[PDB]
Amino acid sequence: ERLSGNQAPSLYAISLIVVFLCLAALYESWSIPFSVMLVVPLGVIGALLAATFRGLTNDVYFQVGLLTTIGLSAKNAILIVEFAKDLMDKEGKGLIEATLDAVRMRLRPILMTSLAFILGVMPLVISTGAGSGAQNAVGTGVMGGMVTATVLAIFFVPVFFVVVRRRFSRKNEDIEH
Amino acid sequence: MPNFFIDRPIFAWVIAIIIMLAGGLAILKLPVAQYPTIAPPAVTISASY
Amino acid sequence: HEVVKTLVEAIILVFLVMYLFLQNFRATLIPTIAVPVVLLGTFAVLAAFGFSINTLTMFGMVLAIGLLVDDAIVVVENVERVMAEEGLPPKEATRKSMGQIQGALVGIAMVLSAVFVPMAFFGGSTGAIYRQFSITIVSAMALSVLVALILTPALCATMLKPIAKGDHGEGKKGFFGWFNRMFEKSTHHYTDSVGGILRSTGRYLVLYLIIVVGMAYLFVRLPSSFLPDEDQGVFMTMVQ
Ligand SMILES: CCCCCCCCCCCCO[C@@H]1O[C@H](CO)[C@@H](O[C@H]2O[C@H](CO)[C@@H](O)[C@H](O)[C@H]2O)[C@H](O)[C@H]1O
Ligand SMILES: CCCCCCCCCCCCO[C@@H]1O[C@H](CO)[C@@H](O[C@H]2O[C@H](CO)[C@@H](O)[C@H](O)[C@H]2O)[C@H](O)[C@H]1O
Ligand SMILES: CCCCCCCCCCCCO[C@@H]1O[C@H](CO)[C@@H](O[C@H]2O[C@H](CO)[C@@H](O)[C@H](O)[C@H]2O)[C@H](O)[C@H]1O
Ligand SMILES: CCCCCCCCCCCC
Ligand SMILES: CCCCCCCCCC
Ligand SMILES: CCCCCCCCCC
Repeated sequence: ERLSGNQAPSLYAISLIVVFLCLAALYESWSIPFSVMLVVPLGVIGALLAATFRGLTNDVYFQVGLLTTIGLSAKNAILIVEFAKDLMDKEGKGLIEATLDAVRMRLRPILMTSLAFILGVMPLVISTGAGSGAQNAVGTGVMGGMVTATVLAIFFVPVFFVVVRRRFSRKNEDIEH
Repeated sequence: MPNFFIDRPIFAWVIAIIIMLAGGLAILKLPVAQYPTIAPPAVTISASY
Repeated sequence: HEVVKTLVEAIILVFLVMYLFLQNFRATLIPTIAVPVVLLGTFAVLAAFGFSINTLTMFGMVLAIGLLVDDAIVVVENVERVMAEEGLPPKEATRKSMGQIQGALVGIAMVLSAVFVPMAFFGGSTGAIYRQFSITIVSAMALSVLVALILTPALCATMLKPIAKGDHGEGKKGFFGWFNRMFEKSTHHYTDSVGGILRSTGRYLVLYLIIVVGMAYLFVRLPSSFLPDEDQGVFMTMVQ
């Protein structure tokens, strides 16, 4: 190294913190960012399954694809709660009412992107020939991650939000203006 | 800008915090010295007879 | 060249998925144009920063496609929605639409840079590898936002078909009609479901916590390496 090693935790810890901070500013809230951060695991599980089931390894290619997968599931979660939060705030719509109207408005764009990207990386996962080692490594991580993140997030995000909204509010959950 | 942040105290905080930890991080990596390089560089030619 | 090729295939595959949902040539063409615009611009940014075209930057391009195409989809879809939720004409619909998401797109790019920048900071030999991805991907996202604020809206306002209030092609004859019909019902099925998960909830934190321990479980198991050995069509034999 040697010269020392294992910088991963530090840099991802700070990465985690900056993301929370950016989300705090985005929502003007210290608590709502969690209803987005909680989705991180949802893509990682899939990336881990595919890698393991395929005999792959935790390497550069696996790390970067995961960040990408986390990025997108973060982006989907952010737009969802951004829609739910606005409906409540701008319009009067109450918690549930808005969480469901948002998630429903968000389902399609989410599926369009997931399947476009999952299909897109298929060539990589299917790759043979020069550099297929790298190509396979990149593709299978992203494919696994995108699948779980996609299916899981569309259900878990609306949850994350109401649980978080309820745990850190005052009034309320009823329609209004 | 002030009016913007008067209604968005949290966003104001975020900028200040991000700036602070950027500086904390900077402090770990920054070299330490009495002075920076201030002497002008010299080259010496040495020969013997 | 093999990565360039999958890059092209990925764009073709994207176009076909876009078409499945947008069900129109000119609409599918919008996200399909955004991609090559951002990617090509990225090469320019790489040059301005003295990077080279290498395995890592090329894969950054590939991964960027997911981020890129998503910016475009989000913009175009939201207009398509607006237009079907009001019957606003295309030009008017994107204006309303852009004003609605424009701020989020920019905000999201910033939260995202927070997830990719940090790796530009690994130390040693290692660090130079991760850095290729950071800059490629972060740059691409930046350009993607620019493009989403400049080309995409312009393209949306001129190439999108007027949609009538309430129309969801649900009454189109052929595959689309059946697909359009299938998606709506499935959507309601989706909303219904979520509707029930919210009436409960404690059962799903349990699930989450399973997934999380599962995740952590698999992680500590998965061996770690750096870069794979490639068959490069050559090798040597030492004789001593
Ligand atoms: C805002 C959300 C962001 C979420 C980010 C979380 C995703 C990232 C998780 C994967 C990171 C890599 O995971 C970890 O990487 C380091 C190296 O970098 C590995 O460490 C091992 O491999 C490398 C290889 O040179 C060595 O530097 C290191 O000394 C060695 O022990 C760990 O064994 C591995 O567990
Ligand atoms: C829409 C998708 C956008 C993504 C596309 C990305 C493509 C990636 C290409 C990487 C490899 C190309 O590598 C590069 O190719 C060009 C031409 O093809 C070469 O350039 C050479 O060929 C052409 C002619 O054929 C001459 O104009 C040029 O003067 C000459 O130097 C470079 O010397 C080579 O280094
Ligand atoms: C080193 C310096 C550190 C600075 C780092 C910057 C932090 C990251 C910024 C992310 C925020 C997203 O981007 C910004 O967020 C604010 C936060 O409410 C949002 O603000 C949005 O809602 C408010 C009202 O509540 C509107 O007045 C505003 O016009 C609108 O844009 C915007 O969508 C967007 O302009
Ligand atoms: C009542 C005001 C609460 C504002 C909280 C600010 C938090 C500052 C954190 C400093 C972190 C270095
Ligand atoms: C980085 C530390 C930020 C802490 C913010 C806490 C805000 C609590 C106010 C309710
Ligand atoms: C990173 C720690 C963030 C703490 C946020 C606490 C939110 C309290 C809102 C009342």
